[PDB]
Amino acid sequence: ATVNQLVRKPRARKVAKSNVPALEACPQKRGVCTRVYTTTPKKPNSALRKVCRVRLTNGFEVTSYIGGEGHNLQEHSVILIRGGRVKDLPGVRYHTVRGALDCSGVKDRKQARSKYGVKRPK
Amino acid sequence: SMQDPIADMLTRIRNGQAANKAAVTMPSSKLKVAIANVLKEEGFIEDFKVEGDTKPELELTLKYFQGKAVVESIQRVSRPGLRIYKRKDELPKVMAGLGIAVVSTSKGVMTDRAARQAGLGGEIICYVA
Amino acid sequence: ARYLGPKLKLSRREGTDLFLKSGVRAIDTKCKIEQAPGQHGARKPRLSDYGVQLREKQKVRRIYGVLERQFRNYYKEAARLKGNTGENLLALLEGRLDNVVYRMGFGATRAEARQLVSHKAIMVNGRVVNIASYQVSPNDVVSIREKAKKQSRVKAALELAEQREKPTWLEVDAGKMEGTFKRKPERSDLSADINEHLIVELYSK
Amino acid sequence: MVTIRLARHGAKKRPFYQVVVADSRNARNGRFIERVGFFNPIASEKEEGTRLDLDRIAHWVGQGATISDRVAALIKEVNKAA
Amino acid sequence: ELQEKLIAVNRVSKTVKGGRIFSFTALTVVGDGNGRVGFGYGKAREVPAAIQKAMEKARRNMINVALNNGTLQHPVKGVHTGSRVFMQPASEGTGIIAGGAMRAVLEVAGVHNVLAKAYGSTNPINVVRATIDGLENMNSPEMVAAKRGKSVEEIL
Amino acid sequence: KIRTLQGRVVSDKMEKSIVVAIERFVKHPIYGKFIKRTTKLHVHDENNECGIGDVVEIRECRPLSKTKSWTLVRVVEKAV
RNA sequence: UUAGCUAGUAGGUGGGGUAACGGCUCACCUAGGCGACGAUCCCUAGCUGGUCUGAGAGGAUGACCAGCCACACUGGAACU
RNA sequence: UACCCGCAGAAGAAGCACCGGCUAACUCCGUGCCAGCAGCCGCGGUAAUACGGAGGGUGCAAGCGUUAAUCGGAAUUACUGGGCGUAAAGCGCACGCAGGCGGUUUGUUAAGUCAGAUGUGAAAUCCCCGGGCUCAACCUGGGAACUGCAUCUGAUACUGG
Ligand SMILES: [Mg+2]
Ligand SMILES: [Mg+2]
Ligand SMILES: [Mg+2]
Ligand SMILES: [Mg+2]
Ligand SMILES: [Mg+2]
Ligand SMILES: [Mg+2]
Ligand SMILES: [Mg+2]
Ligand SMILES: [Mg+2]
Ligand SMILES: [Mg+2]
Ligand SMILES: [Mg+2]
Ligand SMILES: [Mg+2]
Ligand SMILES: [Mg+2]
Ligand SMILES: [Mg+2]
Ligand SMILES: [Mg+2]
Ligand SMILES: [Mg+2]
Ligand SMILES: [Mg+2]
Ligand SMILES: [Mg+2]
Ligand SMILES: [Mg+2]
Ligand SMILES: [Mg+2]
Ligand SMILES: [Mg+2]
Ligand SMILES: [Mg+2]
Ligand SMILES: [Mg+2]
Ligand SMILES: [Mg+2]
Ligand SMILES: [Mg+2]
Ligand SMILES: [Mg+2]
Ligand SMILES: [Mg+2]
Repeated sequence: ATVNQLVRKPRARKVAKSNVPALEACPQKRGVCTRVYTTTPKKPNSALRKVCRVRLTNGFEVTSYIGGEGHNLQEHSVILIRGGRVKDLPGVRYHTVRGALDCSGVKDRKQARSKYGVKRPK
Repeated sequence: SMQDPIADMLTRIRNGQAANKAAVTMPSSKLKVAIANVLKEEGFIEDFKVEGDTKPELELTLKYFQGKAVVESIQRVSRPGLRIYKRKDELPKVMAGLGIAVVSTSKGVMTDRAARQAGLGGEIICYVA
Repeated sequence: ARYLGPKLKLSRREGTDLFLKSGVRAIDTKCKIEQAPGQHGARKPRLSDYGVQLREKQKVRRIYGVLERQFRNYYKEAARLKGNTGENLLALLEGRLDNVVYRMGFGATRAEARQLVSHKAIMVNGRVVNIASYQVSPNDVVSIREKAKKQSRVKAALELAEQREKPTWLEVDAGKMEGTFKRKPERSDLSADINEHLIVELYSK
Repeated sequence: MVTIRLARHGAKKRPFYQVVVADSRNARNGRFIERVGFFNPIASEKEEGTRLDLDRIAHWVGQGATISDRVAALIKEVNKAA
Repeated sequence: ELQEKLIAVNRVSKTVKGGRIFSFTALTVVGDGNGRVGFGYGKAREVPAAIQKAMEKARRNMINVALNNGTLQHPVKGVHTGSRVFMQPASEGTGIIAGGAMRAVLEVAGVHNVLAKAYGSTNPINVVRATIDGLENMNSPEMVAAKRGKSVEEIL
Repeated sequence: KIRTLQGRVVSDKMEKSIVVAIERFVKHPIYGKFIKRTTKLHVHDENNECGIGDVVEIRECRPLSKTKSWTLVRVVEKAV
C-alpha cells in the first residue's frame, strides 16, 4: 500500500447492498396479498408467525411479516409493507403497516398505539 | 541500496541513542553537515565533527540527561518516495512548540521556528521531537 | 412551549432546590425532598455516565425553563462565540429576558416572570417586549409599563426578592419598577452547583 | 442594452432592491456585469437607506449603459441629498 | 483527599472439577485532582472485597505527572499491548472529550480540557494502561529546557 | 514572453506535422507524489526539419487542421 | 469477465464553403493517426457555484436559489 | 394589513415514544415455547422489571415515532490513517523492458519548491464583525475565505536537467 501502488491501482471503496431490495428506496410500497400463511420460525424459538406473501407494486414477489396481536388479513386485499427484518423468520424482510389502508389496528390495545394504528380511547 | 542518506543519518542517531552509544559515526555529506549543524545549534547533540580529507566521517556526540536519551523521537517527513513541500502557513509545529522541525528553505537549512520568523516555507526533512 | 407540570417533581427529581417556588414557605416543608419522586423513590442507584450528564443538563434546563432545541441553539451559539464555552452558555441563559426579570425581582419565580413578560408588561428601553426569550444587552434599561405598575403581585414579588439575596451584575430601583442590565455576568457571580463541563460533553457527544 | 436597474432580493411584504449593471435581456434576479449599490425601501430612521457608487454608475453611463425609472429617481435623490 | 473512580467490574470464571468458580475483578483509578494518578486492578471472590483491594493497590504505586494549568503540553500517542491511543491538548474550558475509561482516568488526573480518541481495541485495562503511558511520556517545557540545555523563552 | 512550452518528439512519419510529447510535472491531487503525465500535441512545422528525439519549443496558433494547432518557435537537440 | 480501433480515417496541395480557422466540404497524393498515462466497447449520469455529513482530509449528492448545456409529441430539414 | 388601544372570562387550547443491557426510566396483574415483542444480545416452557393491561417514571413537546436514504462511529479501503510467521494476506524461484527511487564534489540552468506583486476565482451560500423585522428563523452592509489557475518578478537549500 505504498503511494506508487496506490496511483497504479486505486484504493477500492467499500460499497454494499441494501437489505430491503424490493422497496426500490420507497419507504412504503403497496402489495396485494396472494397468500396468508403461518410458519414456525427457526430454533431456539417456537411459535406460529404469520407471513403474508404479497406481490408488490413493482412486480416483486415477497413475503412479509404481520405484526400486532392477531389480524384480519385475507388475500385479494391491498396492504403496505414497510421494511425491517424480522430476525427469527428465515427469509422475511418486511413488516405490514398495521393501520394502513386495509389492515386495521389491534383490538383494545391501549399503549404503543401509533405503531399498530389504533385511535385514542375516551 | 543507500537510497536515503538522510534517513541513514537519522536512523543512526535513533539507534545510537536507544542503544546508549556515545560517539556515533557516519559518512559525511553537505546536507548531513547542515542537519548536524542545526542539531548542535538547538541542543540535541553535544558536538559534531567531520574528519577526513577526501571522503570524511561525520561524528556526532550524543547528549544525555539522567541516563535517558535526549532526542525522544526523530523521524523523516519528506522521504524520497513521497516528498513533502510545505508553504509558510501550512508549516508544521511539532510537539506544540517543544520539538523542532528542520526545513530547507532558500536561505540554507534552518529550524522551522526560524523559517516562520523569516517568512518562507521549504522542504521538511525531519521532525526532531 | 413550556412545562406545565408539578414543579416539585422536578425539584425532588434533581434533589437540589431549583428555586422553583417563592420562599414564603420552606420548600423542604412543602415537598418530601428526601426521597426521589415516583413510587420507587427511596432507591438511589450508582448513577451512570449518561445519567450524570443528563442530570446536569436537565437541572439547567428545568432551572431556566428552556426546552431542548432552544437549549441546543444556546449551546451552538455558546460554542460559536469567543471565549470559554460553559461561561458563554451560562451567559446566554442569563441574558434571557425572563431570567433578567427574575433577577431584578419583578416576578416571584421564573415562571411568574415568564407570565409577566408574556402578558405584555415589560419595557426594554421603553419598548414593549412580548417575548420571554428576548436577549438583553449591556447598558440597557428594563422597566415595567404603566398598566402593570399597579399590580399587587409585583410589589409582593419585590418584597420577596429583597428578602432574598441580590444579583450583583444588575442595577435595580424598585420605586420606579425598573433597572438596568449593567454588564454581562461572569462565571463567578452565579451559583457553583451548576456545573458546565458535563453540559459541553453531553452536547459534544 | 446594458441597464442599471433594481433586483428585488428580500422576503414577503418587505423588499430590498440592489442595483445592478446588467444586460436587458436577462432575468430580474439573473446575471449582471457589476453590482453597484442598494436601496432599502423600508429602511428606518437614523440609518442609511440608499447607497450608490456614482463613480461606477457615471462610468457605465459614459460607457453607454442606460438608466431605469426608479434608479433615475434615486440618483436624483442622492444628488439632491447632496 | 484522593478521589477514586471505578471503571469496570468483570466476572471472570475458572473451571474446576465441581463446576465454574465466579470471581469478580475491579479496575479502579485514584488520583488527587492534579498530575498524580494511580490505576489499580483488584480481583477477589466477591465484589466489594475486590474493589477495596483494587483501591489499596491504586492507593500505592501512583504516578508523578508534571502539568500545565489543566491541559497537556503536546499531542501524545500511547501504546500498550492492546491499543494505541491519542490524546491532545485543548483550549481552556471545552470539556473532557473522551469516553469509557480514558474519561475516568483523565478527569481523575485533573486534566480538564482534552481531546482524546481510542484506536485499536478498547478494553478498559488496556486503554487505562496506555493512557497512563501517555501521561508518562508527556513532558513539561521546563523539563525540555533543562534537557536540551536552553531556556524556556529560547524554546518559546 | 509568449506562452510557449517545450517537449520531445515521438515521430514525424507524416509530412508537415510532428507529434510532441510534453512531459509536464504535476502534483497528485490526493497522495501528493509528483507523478509525470506526457501529453501529445500534433505540432505543425515547415520543411520537416525535426525527427524522433528532437526537443522542440512550441506555441499555439490558429488551428491548422482538425487536430493540429501548435507551431514551433525554435529547435534544440536535433539529433539523438 | 471490453486490446485492438480508425477509409474522410491522420496530414499535405488545389478548388469550394462559412460571420470566422478548420476534412467544414470535395479532387489528388502521402499512409498515417489513436492505445496499457486505458484507445474502442458496454452500463449509469445533466454539469458547476453549492447542500448534507465530517474535527479535518474526504464520502454522498445536485431539491429550492444562480450560472452553463440540451429538449419542446417522436425523427428530420430549411426559411425569415 | 404590520402595529397600537379598549372589552369579558382561567375560559378555547397536550400529546407521542420508551422503561432487561446498550439507553434516562420499576412494581403488580393477565398469562404459560401459547399469544407475542426484536435495532443486536436474546426473552416466553407457572412469581416474565423483555409479551398484553394498570400504576409510577423517563425523554422529547405541537409534535412524537416506524420506515427509507447519506455521512459519522467505520483507523471496517488507512494520503493524513491499517496489515502480511500462526488470525484473510509475500507471486514457487530467478532474469528483465517500460515505470518508481538513486552515493558524493564543483559549476551553470531554474523545471519542480518557496516568496512578493498582478489578473482571476460571478453573485447567493459558509464564516467574522456589524444593521433591521419587538426576539429568533429570515433579510442585509463591510470583510477575509474563495485551499485553485495563469502571468511578471525574485531566492538557490532540496529534487530535476
Ligand atoms: Mg417549537
Ligand atoms: Mg467557549
Ligand atoms: Mg476493533
Ligand atoms: Mg483546404
Ligand atoms: Mg480557401
Ligand atoms: Mg471520520
Ligand atoms: Mg433547440
Ligand atoms: Mg420538432
Ligand atoms: Mg413505549
Ligand atoms: Mg438504566
Ligand atoms: Mg413494545
Ligand atoms: Mg418451566
Ligand atoms: Mg405472572
Ligand atoms: Mg425493549
Ligand atoms: Mg473512513
Ligand atoms: Mg452504516
Ligand atoms: Mg487490521
Ligand atoms: Mg490456519
Ligand atoms: Mg494464514
Ligand atoms: Mg517465499
Ligand atoms: Mg531481480
Ligand atoms: Mg541524488
Ligand atoms: Mg523555476
Ligand atoms: Mg461569490
Ligand atoms: Mg438583531
Ligand atoms: Mg540543481
